[PDB]
Amino acid sequence: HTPVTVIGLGLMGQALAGAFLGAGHPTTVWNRTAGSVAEAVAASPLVVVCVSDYDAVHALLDPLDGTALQRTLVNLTSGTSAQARERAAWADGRGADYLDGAILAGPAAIGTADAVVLLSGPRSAFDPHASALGGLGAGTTYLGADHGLASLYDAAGLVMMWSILNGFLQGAALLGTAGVDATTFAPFITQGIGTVADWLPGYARQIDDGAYPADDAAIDTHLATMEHLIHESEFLGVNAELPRFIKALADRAVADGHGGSGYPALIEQFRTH
Amino acid sequence: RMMRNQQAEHTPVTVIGLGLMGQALAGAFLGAGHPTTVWNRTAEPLVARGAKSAGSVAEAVAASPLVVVCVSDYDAVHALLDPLDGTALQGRTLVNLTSGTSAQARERAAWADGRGADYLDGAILAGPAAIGTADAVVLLSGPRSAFDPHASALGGLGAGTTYLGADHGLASLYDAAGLVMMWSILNGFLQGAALLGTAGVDATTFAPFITQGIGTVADWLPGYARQIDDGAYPADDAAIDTHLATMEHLIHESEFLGVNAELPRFIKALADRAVADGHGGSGYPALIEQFRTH
Repeated sequence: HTPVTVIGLGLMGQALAGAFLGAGHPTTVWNRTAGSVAEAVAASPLVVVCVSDYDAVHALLDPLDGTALQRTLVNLTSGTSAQARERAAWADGRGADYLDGAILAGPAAIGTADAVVLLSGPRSAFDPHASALGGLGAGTTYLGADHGLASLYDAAGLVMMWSILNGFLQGAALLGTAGVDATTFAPFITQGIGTVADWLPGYARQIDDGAYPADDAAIDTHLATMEHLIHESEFLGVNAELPRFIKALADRAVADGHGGSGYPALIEQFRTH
Repeated sequence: RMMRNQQAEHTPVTVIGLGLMGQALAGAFLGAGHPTTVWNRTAEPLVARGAKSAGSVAEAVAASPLVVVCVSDYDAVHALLDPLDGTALQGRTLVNLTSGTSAQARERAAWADGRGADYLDGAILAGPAAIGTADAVVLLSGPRSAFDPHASALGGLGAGTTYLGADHGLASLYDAAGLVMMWSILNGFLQGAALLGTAGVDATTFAPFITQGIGTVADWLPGYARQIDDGAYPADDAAIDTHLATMEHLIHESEFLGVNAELPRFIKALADRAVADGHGGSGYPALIEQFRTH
């Protein structure tokens, strides 16, 4: 329906440009290895940027004439909320609408229901291009006004991801000591993940009030079991840092008199240092 | 059909220890038709439902060919069972669903054998409420000779009742894997809630997003398991090096917003070690080498 530019053609850049062409957009394109970045920007009212990091964004966009963006810039590069909030300020000083986003999917998933693409920024920047941007997948989702949100969501997703992979590896190492294969273990552990996931909405309700009922599973009672996990790990000669970390956090909660509360009282530990 | 020797009405079972979980276990055995004897430190609801209550631990043990123990820890197991006559357990099968380490399980297996008993060591991965339902998960490990003759009786605890294999240590190890994954997920959730909290997004807004993501990551595990089982860690476009920059961001983000950054640092620490052993080019599962070393 409308012209769009794509800047940066890593795997993901290509995929993004692919989806825009495949949805019938007159699509202009530019890469490191259109004549120039300025030519690419001048081509379309909607400009999408996907490059390795915000330093590259800085390097490609800062040198532009002050008039060049006076346009909606959508920055799907991964970075911190502070980086996103800076670019928002910069873009506003250059007279552009700015959305900051993050891609939580591989290039293959772009343009499909598997794609997840988070966008944050003011409705006035998003609504006019909602259709165009929906071309990247039904998982394309507008999170709200604060330009930092996509980065923060991406961070919550990443920390959870590494958390799970690390718990999986710790388990595989433990069971490995008795000769159980990782593929034998996996079906068991994926059932368990599902079960724990279903506890999260309720744990969310507890965190949103400041109320952490024990429900017969108080932090105290966790403690003995966490010690076992450590002893087990040390004794079999596998790494015990993760189980010690886990017990360290719960010790702090106990020391702040939260021993009697449910596990979600540990959110206080994750809020300080 | 099941046969008449396999009808619950005909298999007596003892339950030792009546904490929440003990009561639940006994409850299920009664509810499935088993003549159930019971014993506790502090000697009711169950005798209300038909259980026989027992004078002593020795009286309980003598009552049934299948003896189930569920108490706070292996020290209590020691305290209740060690003082028994050497004849008391001969020809009985002892199922110990107390939580403990693999070493504790393997010790009791040796002990039980010296006392002429068959021995299964298990672990319960569910709350008392789930016992006797499809939600129950009860892991058992030990020789088939000890499990098969009581498979039906034990299935009374739930369809999730599962026999893992011969080594008595397995149920403890599976329990540990499940627990470390559980704490791992909750901690990842709390870190995320703290981060998003800085911008005033509520935990309940966040949860749906994070549970979709958990599902996506879970589906990767069978493939990662195949990689670990060979010693082959292809990058598949997602090499450990690539992760690294993103892990630094997560750290900077956390420090800068003033929320705790220990977890993201821990995560980056492990990946550094892999990089330093020249695994930078491999897929994430190459980190299993880090989890294998003290």
